[PDB]
Amino acid sequence: MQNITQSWFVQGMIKATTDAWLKGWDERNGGNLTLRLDDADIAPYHDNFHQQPRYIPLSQPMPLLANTPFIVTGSGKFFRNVQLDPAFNLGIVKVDSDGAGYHILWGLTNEAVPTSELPAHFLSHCERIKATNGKDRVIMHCHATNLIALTYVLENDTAVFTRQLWEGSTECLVVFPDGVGILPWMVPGTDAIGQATAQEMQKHSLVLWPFHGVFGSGPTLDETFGLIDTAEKSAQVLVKVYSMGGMKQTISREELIALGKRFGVTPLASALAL
Amino acid sequence: MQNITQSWFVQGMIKATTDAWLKGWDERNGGNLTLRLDDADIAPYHDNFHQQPRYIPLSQPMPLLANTPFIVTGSGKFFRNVQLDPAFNLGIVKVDSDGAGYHILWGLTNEAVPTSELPAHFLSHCERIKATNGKDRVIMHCHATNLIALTYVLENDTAVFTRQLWEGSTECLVVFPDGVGILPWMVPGTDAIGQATAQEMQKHSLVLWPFHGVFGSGPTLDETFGLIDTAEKSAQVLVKVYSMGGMKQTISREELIALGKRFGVTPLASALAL
Amino acid sequence: MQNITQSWFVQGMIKATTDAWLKGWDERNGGNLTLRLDDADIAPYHDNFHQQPRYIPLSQPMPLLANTPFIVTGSGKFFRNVQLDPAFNLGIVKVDSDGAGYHILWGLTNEAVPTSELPAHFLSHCERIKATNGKDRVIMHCHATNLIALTYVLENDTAVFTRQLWEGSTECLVVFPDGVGILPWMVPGTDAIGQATAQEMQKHSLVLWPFHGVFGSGPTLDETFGLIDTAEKSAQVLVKVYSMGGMKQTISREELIALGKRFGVTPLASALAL
Amino acid sequence: MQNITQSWFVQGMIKATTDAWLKGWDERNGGNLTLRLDDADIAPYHDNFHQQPRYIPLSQPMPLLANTPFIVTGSGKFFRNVQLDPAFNLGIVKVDSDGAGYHILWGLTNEAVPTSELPAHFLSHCERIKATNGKDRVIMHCHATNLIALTYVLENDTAVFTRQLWEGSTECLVVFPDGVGILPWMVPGTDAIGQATAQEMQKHSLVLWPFHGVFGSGPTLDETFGLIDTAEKSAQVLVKVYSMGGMKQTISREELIALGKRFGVTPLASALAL
Ligand SMILES: [Zn+2]
Ligand SMILES: [Zn+2]
Ligand SMILES: [Zn+2]
Ligand SMILES: [Zn+2]
Repeated sequence: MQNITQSWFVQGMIKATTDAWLKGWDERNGGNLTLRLDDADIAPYHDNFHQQPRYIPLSQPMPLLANTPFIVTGSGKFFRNVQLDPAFNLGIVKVDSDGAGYHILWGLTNEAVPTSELPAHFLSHCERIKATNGKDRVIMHCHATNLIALTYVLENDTAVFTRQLWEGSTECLVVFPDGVGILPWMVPGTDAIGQATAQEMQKHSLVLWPFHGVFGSGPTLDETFGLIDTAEKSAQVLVKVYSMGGMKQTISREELIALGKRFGVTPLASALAL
Repeated sequence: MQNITQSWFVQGMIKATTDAWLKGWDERNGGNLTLRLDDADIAPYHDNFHQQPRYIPLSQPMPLLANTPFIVTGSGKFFRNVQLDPAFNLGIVKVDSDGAGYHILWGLTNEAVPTSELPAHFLSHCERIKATNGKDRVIMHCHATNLIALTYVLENDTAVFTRQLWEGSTECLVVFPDGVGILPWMVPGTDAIGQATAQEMQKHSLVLWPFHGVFGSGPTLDETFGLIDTAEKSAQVLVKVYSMGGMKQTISREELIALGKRFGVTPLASALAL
Repeated sequence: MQNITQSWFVQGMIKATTDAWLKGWDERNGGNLTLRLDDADIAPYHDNFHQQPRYIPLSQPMPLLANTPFIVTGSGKFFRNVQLDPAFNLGIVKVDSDGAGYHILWGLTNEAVPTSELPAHFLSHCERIKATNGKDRVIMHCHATNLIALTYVLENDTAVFTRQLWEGSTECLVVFPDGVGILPWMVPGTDAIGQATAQEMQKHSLVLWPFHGVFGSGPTLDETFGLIDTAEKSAQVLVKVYSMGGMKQTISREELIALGKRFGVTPLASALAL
Repeated sequence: MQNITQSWFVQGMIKATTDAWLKGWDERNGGNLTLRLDDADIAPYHDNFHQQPRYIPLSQPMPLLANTPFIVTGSGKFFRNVQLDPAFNLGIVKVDSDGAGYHILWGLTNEAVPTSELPAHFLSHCERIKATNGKDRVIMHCHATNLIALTYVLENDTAVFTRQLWEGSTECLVVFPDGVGILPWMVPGTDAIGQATAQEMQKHSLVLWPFHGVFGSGPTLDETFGLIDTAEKSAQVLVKVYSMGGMKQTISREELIALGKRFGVTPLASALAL
């Protein structure tokens, strides 16, 4: 068997974190990324697992995740470095049969631990599993520059923020018809911010943390990365437009309605009504 | 002989899509690219073709393209990934003898299909073939960031937009003397927007889709990429200038006239008249 | 024994300088970087040392640095070229037993000398050694674009500047709770600016040189680079926000206090009091 | 003997053009670069020369360049492509004994010719040879984005423009104490614009072409690239500052005078007097 570092999921984690680094979204240890796998993905690589996997409790019981393996970024690790030493910067964890904690099956070497935003990640996976009938498998957080800047100048309201982001690139309503949930500012690395994010994830695939960054959910690494890249691209356009004095013209409600009809998506009602 | 992946046209498609990705013009699956080939280009590579080429109808009859091969980007495919798996992200199609449809001779694996903007592409090829006596061979669409931003702040008028872009870098009048056609906002992925784009291509090598992006035409991948890159560079300069309060001075009509005379190009009259 | 160019410390210097070059922080010979080593790091590579190591006096006696080796960037050398020829662009120097000067043991070929900001570097090492009980080992200077821009539009005051940078990305208060010291503009390459920077390093891990750039200190190359990248990322966000007409909402004092208490850090009092 | 493509000068031309491409300064065929060589540089590589070197006249006699070889970028060639095929995109030319014309000894394949800005280049080399006692060997033109943007908003005046660029990064007065000469807009690719540039090069190492770009001169590729990168970095800072409402504070005349004193340079009097 090829080494686990050559697997699609390890290579995918390297590509996504490295790409995010090059985008300027992941200074220092900013950002974190978790991908839900199946047993069948990791089973063939069992020979590469730790001889005595470390056990760490979860922040709270998560029985929906019982027996579920994930590949995750490590706490304090730099996205820039993942490509240089995957086992030091990433790991595979498997939640136990009670959903009480997990074993570190591979990686997170040298006493590394999973991201300190694990509550936000795993609680959000739970809500997205329920919301998408098990389709979504990735939660990604990064410090997307223009989205962050917009949280200082736009009303921090789901409808307003969704509507502006839809306007800032035509594809946006098709890529995120459910819109972008916006939380109040909250203290990072807490179960509060984690659960608040998970609750927003019931209704949206994107959640903004004002003055901080973004969370996205999707079925694959590429589709989740691309979801965030789309919102951030729209944000980039908007920052330019606002810097030039604002919109002289823009995508109208009628045009958004026609767009939704053509692509068979139902646009978030509150954002459309503006 | 050598694999078709090493051919000039597959390598060229990889270079253009990868470069556009690095420019930040092609988030997610944004953008599409088609290059018209000759039979002689692809004939040596017949052993790399699909054993049983799939047939797909065109959106409408295109008899001018009868028997014509193209290399195209696939629908939903990411420009970022083309370099990683050319056959998964690109395909070679050959239009049948009636211009009714095409066979997928190579690539577009796992049941992929050509870009959903194929009407805009192939109808534009038809009009550019007629306009340039068969010299043009490429249609490129991307989400050129600054060009998109300008569509929210400048009058969406061909004369006005052309004139500002000529002003934003001296070379522009020489690179696109016919100017930049601007459509109204339209629903993507329709034959209406495809047909409207092709009409504009009768008179211009560049066409803007407000709040969305750009289409360019040219004889080679590099010339078409360079055409868009030139307009987008000018847009980048303009966004900076407008953000700094606007033009204190600029390229004058007299200077544009002298420039056109020196390089033997006839500047779009409506843009010059402003 | 492998060549010293393959050592962890030469490779680390290459990574940091190359990464900073890619960030746009190190045009021409802008920036300088020094890393304090142990004798045991360089001892195995003694065969690579110059046959007759050149002696250069220090600008002033630095007895705390007696017998201490450093790897340093050379004066006038381009960060862009470090990866191409480490020995031409970097050097290993060892301070003599009375802290009066150093020998150039390796590199700085063709009569190159250490950075002309050596006083700023070595005097800051001395103060950081005292301040951190020997934990800090790196001093990094670069021309961080957005931090530079902010020095023309924000009050050049430690409290004000620190508070804005904390506001521009949530993590900042946790990454630099001691804040950012701001000096007046001073003539580069002098012991005055070096000594002034070192004094500020008694109280902060980041120091700004108005209309010029930044200095950072940390235990490792990555930690120091990451410190600067965090401050510069916040600056980038702030430049966008200010360009869009300023902060409509932002991180509050209350929130900053809550953040400090969650992460067990004491925020700089003066910046918190604003 | 190795292929001439592996020579220091071909490799140098690849590095400079590729780096300028990555900076966003050389869309399409924007920019041009010429490096003066010695006979001894190219003599070893005669087997790589063309069977029958093409002769092309110079635009006017340049006796100072009699018998002088250069490596040059080709007309209409893309900086982006120089790394992919040096011979297609670059050429080695040797000026004849009269200074009346040159032979294309290597490269510029498929009937390519030297840059259409050859008058600006070769006339500028002549003036810089005289101005520097033969030290300068490189003339570089590129479309430096922020410098271009500033020409729409700052007075296009040597003193004013020099003074702002000095203010926008502390090092600038030391890197270009003679300042930046600003021409009026002129028609590209003419001996008029070429000689006007060469005359400005008598007094300055940087010359600006409003609404177009920059020319720089220096002893080596790196020093000339670095000169331009420094001015463009300052321009980048200024564009941010001006976009944020302008300078609240800046480098003073007193400070510029002190800087010039320290580094033994004589600042351009007109720029200092402002
Ligand atoms: Zn975060
Ligand atoms: Zn599109
Ligand atoms: Zn400096
Ligand atoms: Zn030019």
